[PDB]
Amino acid sequence: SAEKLLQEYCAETGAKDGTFLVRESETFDYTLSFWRSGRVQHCRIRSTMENGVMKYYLTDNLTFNSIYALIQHYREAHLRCAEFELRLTDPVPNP
Amino acid sequence: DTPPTELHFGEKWFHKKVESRTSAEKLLQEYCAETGAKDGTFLVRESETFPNDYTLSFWRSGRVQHCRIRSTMENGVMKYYLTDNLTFNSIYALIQHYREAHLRCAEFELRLTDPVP
Repeated sequence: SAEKLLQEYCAETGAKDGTFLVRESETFDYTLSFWRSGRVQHCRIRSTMENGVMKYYLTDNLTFNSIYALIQHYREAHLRCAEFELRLTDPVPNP
Repeated sequence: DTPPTELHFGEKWFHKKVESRTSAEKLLQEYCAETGAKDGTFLVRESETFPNDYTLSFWRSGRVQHCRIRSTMENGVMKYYLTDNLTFNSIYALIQHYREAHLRCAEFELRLTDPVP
């Protein structure tokens, strides 16, 4: 899987954090995957209609006309992932 | 084995027994997958990668994220944090805070760099 492709390349390249690739969703959207401290992280890229025009985003308050524009922006500003920027809730009981 | 900064706090979510990232995800799946558990369901465990550090593992509809909780001494006082923007004197306080404010993990505090060829 793409998760593995990154694994290889990054581990076998000393690739710095931030090395990514964008893949098309499975049923819905695209998924962003990047190298970060030995692990491959990911975040869903969502889309919507903003006043009749198609947009993409990682977080609701900042949309883009395309995946290109979305990536380039997060190439100049640190990532934001609305998928995982949520509030903690219930604890898991026992180990 | 729980850190001294948590001695007087009730922490159902703290599991020093879960000694693996894989183990954490299974526990979360078993407990969350078909029980209707809310997103944000979590647990705290010792880091399997970084010494002295811990890891926050939570559930988000079929997904499990892991956020490193760094712990450093600052002027003779232990500080715990996800991002060095805000620190806490206990994991307890870090948890309660993120129960009222959206998470902001360090694994996302960076810019994308190069696309794999």
